[PDB]
Amino acid sequence: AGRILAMGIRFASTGNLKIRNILLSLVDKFLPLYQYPGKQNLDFRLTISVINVLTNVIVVSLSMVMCASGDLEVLRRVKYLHEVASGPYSDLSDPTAYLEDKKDIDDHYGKFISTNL
Amino acid sequence: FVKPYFQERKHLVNVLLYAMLDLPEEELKEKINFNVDMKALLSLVDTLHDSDIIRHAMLYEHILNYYIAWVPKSSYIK
Amino acid sequence: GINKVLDHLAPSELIKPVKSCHNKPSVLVLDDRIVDAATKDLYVNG
Repeated sequence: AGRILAMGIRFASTGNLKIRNILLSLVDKFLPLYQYPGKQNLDFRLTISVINVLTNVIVVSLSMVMCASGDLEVLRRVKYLHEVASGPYSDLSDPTAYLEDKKDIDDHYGKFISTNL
Repeated sequence: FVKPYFQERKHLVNVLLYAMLDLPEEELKEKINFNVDMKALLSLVDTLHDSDIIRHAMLYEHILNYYIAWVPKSSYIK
Repeated sequence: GINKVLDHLAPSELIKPVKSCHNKPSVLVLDDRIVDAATKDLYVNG
């Protein structure tokens, strides 16, 4: 995450092809794992939350390097991250339930700010 | 551009709804005092009736195939 | 090597079996009237 963020800011708005292709390969590789609560384990859940952070960073960095160009594949990736909530619901003690729902809704909010940016 | 010319003619409303409902010529001829072309009636009727105008793995494939495959005065235009 | 370590880091098709978690939070029984091997492991005093 740190290396690609520095890399994206360095080549900000100047555009390039190799960097765009590398990020395209990285985002294609990292996209399927995103927001997949398959085996509900705390170790796995923490790692895939880091995956959510990592994929948010790759999309933002890919957008940063290709700013103001109206590229197609970057739009393709950011569209997909935007649509489909995924998560535990859909397909892929009252205050306690409130906090359980609050954690998921905040995760969705964090996922949405990145794709909107 | 053309509607005011339609409101200019008087008998347009009656004949057109009768064309809409495909009424028989006998009912038309009872209270309408001007001849109507039967061939025109059948032709417009034909034009009016012209009507030429395994579940979790598909979500990964259709989430990828549908969201990452870039396909490059009111409406009143139905 | 670079691609394979990325695949190990990010297994795309290898991990996800069916994506059919029940998602309910698991509940632990703490009662001390029933004798079982698992409860004896977690309950010490007897």
